[PDB]
Amino acid sequence: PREIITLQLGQCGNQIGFEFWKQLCAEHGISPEGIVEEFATEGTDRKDVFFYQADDEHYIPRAVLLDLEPRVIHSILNSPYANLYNPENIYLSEHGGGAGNNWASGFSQGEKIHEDIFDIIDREADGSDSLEGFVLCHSIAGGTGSGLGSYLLERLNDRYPKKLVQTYSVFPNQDEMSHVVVQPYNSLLTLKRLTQNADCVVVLDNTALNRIATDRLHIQNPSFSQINQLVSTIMSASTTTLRYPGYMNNDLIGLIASLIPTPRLHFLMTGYTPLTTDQSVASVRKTTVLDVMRRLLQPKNVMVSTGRDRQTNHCYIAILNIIQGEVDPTQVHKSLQRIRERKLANFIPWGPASIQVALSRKSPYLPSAHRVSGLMMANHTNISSLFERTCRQYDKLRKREAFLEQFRKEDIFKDNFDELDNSREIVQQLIDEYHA
Amino acid sequence: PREIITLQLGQCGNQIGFEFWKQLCAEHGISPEGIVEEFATEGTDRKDVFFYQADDEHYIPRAVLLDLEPRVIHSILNSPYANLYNPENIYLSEHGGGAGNNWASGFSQGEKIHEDIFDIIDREADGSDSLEGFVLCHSIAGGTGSGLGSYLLERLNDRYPKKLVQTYSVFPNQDEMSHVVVQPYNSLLTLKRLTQNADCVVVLDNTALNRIATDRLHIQNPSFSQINQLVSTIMSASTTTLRYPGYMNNDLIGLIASLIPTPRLHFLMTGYTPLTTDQSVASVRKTTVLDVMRRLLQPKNVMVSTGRDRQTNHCYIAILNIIQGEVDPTQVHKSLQRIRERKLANFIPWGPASIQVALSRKSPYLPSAHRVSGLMMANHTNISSLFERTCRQYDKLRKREAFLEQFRKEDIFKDNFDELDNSREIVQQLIDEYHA
Amino acid sequence: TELALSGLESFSFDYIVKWPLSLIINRKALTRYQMLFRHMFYCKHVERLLCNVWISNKTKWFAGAFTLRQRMLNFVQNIQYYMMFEVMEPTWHILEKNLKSASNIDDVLSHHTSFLDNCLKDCMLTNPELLKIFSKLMSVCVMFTNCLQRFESTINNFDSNFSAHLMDLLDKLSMYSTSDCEHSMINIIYRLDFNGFY
Amino acid sequence: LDVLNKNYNLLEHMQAMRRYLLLGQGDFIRHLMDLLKPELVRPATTLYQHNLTGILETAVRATNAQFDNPEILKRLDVRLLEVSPGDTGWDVFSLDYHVDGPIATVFTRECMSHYLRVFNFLWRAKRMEYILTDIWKGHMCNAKLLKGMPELSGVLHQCHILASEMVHFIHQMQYYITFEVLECSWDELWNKVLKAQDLDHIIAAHDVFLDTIISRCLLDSESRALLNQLRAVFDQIIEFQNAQDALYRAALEELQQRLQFEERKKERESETAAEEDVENKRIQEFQESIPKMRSQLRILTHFYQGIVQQFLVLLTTSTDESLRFLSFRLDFNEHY
Repeated sequence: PREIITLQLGQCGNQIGFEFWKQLCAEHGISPEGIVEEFATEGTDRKDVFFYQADDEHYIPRAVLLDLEPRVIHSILNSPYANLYNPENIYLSEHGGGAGNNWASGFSQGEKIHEDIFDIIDREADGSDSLEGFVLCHSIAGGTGSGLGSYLLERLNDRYPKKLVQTYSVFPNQDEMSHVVVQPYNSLLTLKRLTQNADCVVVLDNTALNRIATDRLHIQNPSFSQINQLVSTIMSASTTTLRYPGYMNNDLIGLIASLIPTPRLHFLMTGYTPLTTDQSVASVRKTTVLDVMRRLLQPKNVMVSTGRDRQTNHCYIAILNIIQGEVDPTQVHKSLQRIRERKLANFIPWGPASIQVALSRKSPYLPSAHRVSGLMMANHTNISSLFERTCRQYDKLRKREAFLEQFRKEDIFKDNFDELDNSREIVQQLIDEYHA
Repeated sequence: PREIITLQLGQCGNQIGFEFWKQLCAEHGISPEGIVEEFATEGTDRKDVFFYQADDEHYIPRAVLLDLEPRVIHSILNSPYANLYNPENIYLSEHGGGAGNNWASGFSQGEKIHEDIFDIIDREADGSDSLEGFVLCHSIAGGTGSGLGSYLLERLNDRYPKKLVQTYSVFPNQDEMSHVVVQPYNSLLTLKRLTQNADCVVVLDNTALNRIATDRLHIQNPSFSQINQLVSTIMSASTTTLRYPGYMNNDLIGLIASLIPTPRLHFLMTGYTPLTTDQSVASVRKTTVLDVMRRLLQPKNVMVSTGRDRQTNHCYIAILNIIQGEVDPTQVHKSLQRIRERKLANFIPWGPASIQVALSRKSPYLPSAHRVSGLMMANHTNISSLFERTCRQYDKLRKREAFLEQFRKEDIFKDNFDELDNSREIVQQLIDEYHA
Repeated sequence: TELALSGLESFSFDYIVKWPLSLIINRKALTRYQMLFRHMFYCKHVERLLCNVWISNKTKWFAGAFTLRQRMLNFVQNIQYYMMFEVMEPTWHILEKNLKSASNIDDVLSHHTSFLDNCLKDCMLTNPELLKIFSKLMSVCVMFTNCLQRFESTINNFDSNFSAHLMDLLDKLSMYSTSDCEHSMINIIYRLDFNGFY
Repeated sequence: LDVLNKNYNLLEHMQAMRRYLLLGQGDFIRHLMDLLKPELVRPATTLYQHNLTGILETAVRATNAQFDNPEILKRLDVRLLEVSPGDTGWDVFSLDYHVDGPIATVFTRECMSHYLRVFNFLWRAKRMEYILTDIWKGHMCNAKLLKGMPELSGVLHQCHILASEMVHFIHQMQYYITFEVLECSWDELWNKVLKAQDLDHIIAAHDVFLDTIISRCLLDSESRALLNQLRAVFDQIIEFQNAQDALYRAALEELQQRLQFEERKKERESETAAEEDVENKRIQEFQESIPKMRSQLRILTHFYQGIVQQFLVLLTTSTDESLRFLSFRLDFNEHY
């Protein structure tokens, strides 16, 4: 019916998808090894849209996880949520990889394991006779997720041409350049494949993570154990129309169709306010829907590093405001009434704009059926500031003679560096041209 | 909506803003790590005007704290109110700074950390699509708060031109000149930026603090632990129309608009009477509002060192008298009846004057819903006596050959000393000219 | 009553109420409420735009242009606190007598409707020519926004225009001093003799 | 109210009919309408009935594992018209809620006869949502396969913008007019039936319910200005669709012969003037078919500009009912 195959790949893409499947059992009322609660069918009306359909009421995840590093998968099998995963769909015990840290490693390893990489991931494709598409849950940081992920964006474009492609990709961190220095090279090589060899992306910045991780979360030493908490909730938040029973844009080709203006303009800004557990003691007094979307357009919950004074000459075109759970829908048109009076979104002068609001009932659970949740999927034309940030860090590195002799020994014979530079400037010029 | 970003900066500006946020939880009925009381929404009708809006009913403070000295921030994390602060909005653990004691240190450090200082403080700007403005909660004493604070008064004037700027700045102490000697230099350099690169200030004298700290408080050895008690109450007192539900001048651009006569005349005199805890046993007999504003215009609660015999040729133009909590509003027009009979405020002979009184209900708390509170925001033209005090201590120091060779080695090539002297005399001449 | 609005908008609020609560808050009483909401929103509508213009200007002929605005703003901040306060003290007095007396329902109905007639007469204060000076006050708001879009002869045209409503303010103050010594006029004298000692 | 709850659950059938004829739940009707489309593209025949009951029973099984327990699938059937077999076939299919005994006490002949009228507009609303889903996937299908030609790169680019103007304007209008009438009527009837205590007040709340909603959905004697513009956008949305794959197909097949002729260039060296003449013929057919798609686009956007202007004025004239609510909504969509 609407079966999606997630493509978890890389050192960071496997960990953000590990707790994504772990989030799904707590809201479906199911255990990874059994069914102890009856809340799975009376409370939740649809479960076989991301999981594989049941053979013994065991909803297998439709997931594949490949990585060169064996460290990310050795921290999985000792956890009690790995018995839900199957040891025959992806790998058996003692799976390995390369050495290995290179973008050209996984780019060259795709055609030497070409027979095996297109054998076991295609067995899940013909399980349903109407496949939705493929989401590449991969990474941009490092050479593991960026090297091999650029290969599958090409060969799955023609072997599966009538399928939706759209990824929840995480952006790397640009604070210092000591541990990694190959960061401007492997990022722009995948970013070219994300626009012409891929339809849509969902950007997730790393410098904007610790802006939120010290905002309300109150940590002193930033660890990697907090990167899975902001990411796994908004992943399950994006499929609330798709997993839980909704009516309009209840498919993944429903939501993405109403937000993309044009190809190579698909970078969607994400926002999510409620992350604090001591808000729970004051949501008993009928906290309404009239105050939760006034702060979405206000740049506080954003996960995109952008300029603060560059929003006057930029214009919103498509903005999504997803409320979940208890909505009190007699005032949801009242919340959309107050949008035109502030004009917090700058509107495009050539065409109409749209503020789309939708709702779906959440899990039968006490932290879910009590507190209001707001998921934002914006589309603003100030996203070229990240593309100006990455390009200015790209041409400055090529004048310092950095990784021009250390990178072209394997499988690179011609200069494909300006092939990425002009196509990035094509994106940056067509964005500003789009508001005439 | 009406979100203000506080800019806590310097050795003294960070400590006066630390208990300012600590004062706000005791009156909102909230804990810095949880919500244990239900008094936050039924008693207080508005909370998201200085805090960040909630994600889990955890009202994050919209605060940034930068200082060269790491001593002020190491006395924060062991206190149990630091978990409300976030370790990703400003800094993570082990943040440092300079060596360091110079006005030219922070003035030169602003353009070498120019990329990072305009990156994470702008993430809170786009959280709300209608930003109120910026308050620079900085210091004039020392070279830490005065050196770096003069840089942000220039670059935020054009990058954010449509925002209100107004600061609660503390004046340094002029008793002896042994420990610090650079006090006339770094003060006048920031005082030029406070008039043309800044709209309004709120003056807070240091020699007038120990006038009050030995008046009713009865201390023998003056410590720095008392400087946060007079300052944090009047900060929360100034936003009682803004935090608590009021009607008129309920914004920060409401109060400051009705008091400023002209640019470069914005120095507001502050007054606050009730600071004694043994007054509580006799406020049970209906202590009225008719006696609390007779002592505001009487020079007893003032925090400005001014001349006592210089008030006959000077005239009040704008005077604010803020009552809080229990007001008994059937006699608040009766209190304003008695103002014209005494004429304790000298009125300007060229134009009208105004005695503005306003009220707002206080916190649902027993020391707050019982005792009358009076906050004064005066504007009197005897404020040039401080400007005559600072200028006479400025030209006397330049004839003693003090810090003319020890100050111009770094980033100073021309004599900008008379650039501060004439602009200060422009303020002092236009004040006396303003009453024709 | 038989008067019209003082702007362009036909906007107002109406409260929906049914039996037996319609016996005490009447549909005729909603029309008495509908007149006071139009007056109080319009001077609040003025206070918003004027305050925004002042903040924009904040962010000599320009010192005199700030001098007319601060004089006119402090005039309109004081008068509208007076309207807010001297509505509010009949509000606490009308609250207390429903607590002091209440033993009949047609009494507390007629107690409430006689209160709205006091509020209606306080907003029928702008009947003969005051609604013309509030619109002449509004035409020099929009004439000052026509030069907000332009950034001096324009400033002395404003000094001529801001002295024009000053002489009409004393005309409205002269109209405030004329009746047979009734209480609402005595109310409007001490509030405007408050405006006299300034 | 004991008799209502002990057997033949009447209040539950009031909610169960909203998921099918009012289309309150989408995962049912979308897993229908995916499978239902390969039968509706052809004209209806005399064998049209026997397979759609099997298309029905497979699709209510693929979405349910617990809906076998109530008696709802036996009280819902399919409804076809007497229309001649020379039609498109899309307008024949409709679902109806069947009644047999005491459920037919609260449901008369006059109730489901109006439910056929509320279904046909809402089926056509979901018809426009799913055939335009096909052309949106058709935007992303042909564009990935034609990369290699520098002319046709910017040719599809402005076509995708002017198609997106019709996509976003249909979306913020069609999603909002049905969800609002869903909102005012679900919260009017379902909360009232358990606070009134009768049989005749259950139906008195019901027989005012089911004619409030259709008068806000489609049908009124004064609503002739409504459907005349909602059908003028309903045939323009077909005219915009069939002209696209009349020109996308001409854009894609002509590029397939270009790539296989490139493969013949390397094999002739391992195993020429006329070969250049056939390439110049390809470029000329590439040249002709670009203003062929342009000129049809200039005719299409002039029709859509005439539709969007006529949709405003012809919605603002009827006789003083809740049309001030309807005239509030369409100017909010085009400007914001």
